[PDB]
Amino acid sequence: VGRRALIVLAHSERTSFNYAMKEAAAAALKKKGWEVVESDLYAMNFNPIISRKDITGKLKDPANFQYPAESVLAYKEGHLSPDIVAEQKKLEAADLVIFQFPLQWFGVPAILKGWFERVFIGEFAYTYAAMYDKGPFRSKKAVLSITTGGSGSMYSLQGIHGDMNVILWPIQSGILHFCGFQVLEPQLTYSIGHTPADARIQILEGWKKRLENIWDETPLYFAPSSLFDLNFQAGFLMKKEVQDEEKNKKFGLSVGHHLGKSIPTDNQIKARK
Amino acid sequence: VGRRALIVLAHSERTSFNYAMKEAAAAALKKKGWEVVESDLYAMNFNPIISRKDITGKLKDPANFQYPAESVLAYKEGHLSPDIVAEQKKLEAADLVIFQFPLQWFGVPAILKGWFERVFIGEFAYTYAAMYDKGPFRSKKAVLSITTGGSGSMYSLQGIHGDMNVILWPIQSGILHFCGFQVLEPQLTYSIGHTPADARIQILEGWKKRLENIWDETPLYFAPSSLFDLNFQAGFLMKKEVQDEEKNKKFGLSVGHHLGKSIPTDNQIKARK
Ligand SMILES: Cc1cc2nc3c(=O)[nH]c(=O)nc-3n(C[C@H](O)[C@H](O)[C@H](O)COP(=O)(O)OP(=O)(O)OC[C@H]3O[C@@H](n4cnc5c(N)ncnc54)[C@H](O)[C@@H]3O)c2cc1C
Ligand SMILES: Cc1cc2nc3c(=O)[nH]c(=O)nc-3n(C[C@H](O)[C@H](O)[C@H](O)COP(=O)(O)OP(=O)(O)OC[C@H]3O[C@@H](n4cnc5c(N)ncnc54)[C@H](O)[C@@H]3O)c2cc1C
Ligand SMILES: CC1=C(C)C(=O)C(C)=C(C)C1=O
Ligand SMILES: CC1=C(C)C(=O)C(C)=C(C)C1=O
Repeated sequence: VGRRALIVLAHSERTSFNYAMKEAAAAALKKKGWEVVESDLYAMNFNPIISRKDITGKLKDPANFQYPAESVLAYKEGHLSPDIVAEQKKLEAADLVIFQFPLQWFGVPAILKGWFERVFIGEFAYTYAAMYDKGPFRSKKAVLSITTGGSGSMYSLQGIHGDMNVILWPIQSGILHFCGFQVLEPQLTYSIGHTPADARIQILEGWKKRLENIWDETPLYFAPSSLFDLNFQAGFLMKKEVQDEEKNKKFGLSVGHHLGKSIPTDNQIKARK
Repeated sequence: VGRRALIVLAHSERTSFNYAMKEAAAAALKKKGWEVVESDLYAMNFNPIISRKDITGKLKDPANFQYPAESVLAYKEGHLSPDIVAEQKKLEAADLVIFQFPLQWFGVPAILKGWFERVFIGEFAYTYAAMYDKGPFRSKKAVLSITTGGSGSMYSLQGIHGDMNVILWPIQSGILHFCGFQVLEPQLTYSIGHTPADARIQILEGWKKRLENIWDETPLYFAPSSLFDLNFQAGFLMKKEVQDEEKNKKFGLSVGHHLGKSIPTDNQIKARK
């Protein structure tokens, strides 16, 4: 099970619904016996820009600086910027990780984007040899709690913005699952700006009720890595056997692995039934 | 046609291939007669975090600060932070805009994400009543020149990362097109770290050759906003006539508007033939 949780909030105002959503989760989770630690990026005045300043010490190749390689070495030798190590320390301790934030330009705030870029250093958060389901955080579970200005109908299949499942994909699969995280259904609260005072209240109430049994929830589906030849030779492509068995299926495996066919309904919003 | 171009670069190293790719474009476009203006976010030491400080003056509602409304007002009244405004002035002048950056966490660098969040202010970049094809930038064209550590096969329909067309969707449709931009085909150069010195030189040459006639290119396909009822009541949903006529189509309209069917091949990578 899980008893330790980290809530990473990306909002500057203490009056926002996002903050309200963060306080409700901490209060709910706490009541159920969890330990709740936070990362109010704004309040921490967190540095979102990856630079050679993230490595406190000597670089292996100062004249030809390559962030990936240097950052991995810095993590390995213990030369990572102190504020980065502090966050990593929180992640290593967390069983459940909540990302509370308002949708901005169809994605996460720049400060949160920068938190991933600086904290999810190779070896620590991922390894080509242990990608996705085999990643470092496979024992962990992440949830995105997002609020939007636009109504849900704008993100439905025929909504002008297009399917939300596509929007969520690059983050839930590309960032979260890539590191091994089991990603639970996203807590989506649309057009929070057009919601009656009384409903907003139930929204907080519903989120708390959900967190009461969040650890026992069924995680979203991602094609298992076993279906792929995880070697550079085969070009990390899906196994021939698997490709053949699938040629007879109506739907694709997921949003990214739609394979040219139909994408399973709410693949990134709802867990299989 | 186009005479002026803006190149937005998001990389810290003057030794990177991105910088090389940025120099290549500047040189090529200049040689064809273009005026080339730059935004080297890192060199400009650009601030990517939206804050109430983006508003130089009084807020309509300091107690309950809401960025969207306050920044739109500040724009209208002329109270946007000078650094933001200077970028907006670069956008209003440019015909072609190139976004040169390395793929980071299946998206754009946080410093660039922050650049969109602070620069793409309501009324300036959007209009709601003038979304997408009817946006403020409809007379301009945007192009993404991306570099990746992962090979192209990792991003193929069978690649372990999944289809690259989904990754580009939230950026090309959600950010650029949403603002009216005509988005040209992305310049995708994969696993640049596993590319021989001789090939790298060709990549640079190929990029320059394309920019010779880039303005004559056929932009990517996005479902026209005419297929939707662009108002609150209707929920910005696709028109019934449109829905029915489409019911008889093998393929969906695009990555976001897949409508539950097959997604047109390379919808976000290749323009219709
Ligand atoms: C740069 C930028 C980009 C954006 N991009 C997009 C996009 O791509 N797509 C999109 O759809 N939207 C977008 N938005 C809009 C954004 O998603 C919404 O403005 C945001 O989610 C609104 O929620 P909030 O919590 O931030 O704050 P608020 O607007 O404050 O709203 C919370 C509401 O709940 C009330 N409230 C606060 N606390 C409580 C409480 N404890 N109990 C009950 N009620 C409470 C408040 O009074 C308020 O009315 C963008 C905004 C910005 C600034
Ligand atoms: C936080 C983070 C997240 C990332 N996330 C992802 C991801 O999601 N997916 C993914 O695939 N990758 C990812 N990457 C990898 C990243 O995309 C690559 O490391 C980057 O694109 C490599 O290109 P570069 O230009 O930055 O720099 P460099 O690695 O320096 O490589 C450029 C190469 O070209 C050479 N070169 C330089 N100038 C010239 C010139 N003028 N002519 C010829 N050769 C030249 C250099 O010597 C070098 O070998 C991530 C990296 C970071 C730091
Ligand atoms: C998100 C959003 C919605 C849904 C609106 O109705 C209006 C008026 C604005 C400005 C806005 O930005
Ligand atoms: C912040 C913001 C901007 C700038 C817009 O252009 C639109 C349409 C929405 C919803 C929004 O919430």
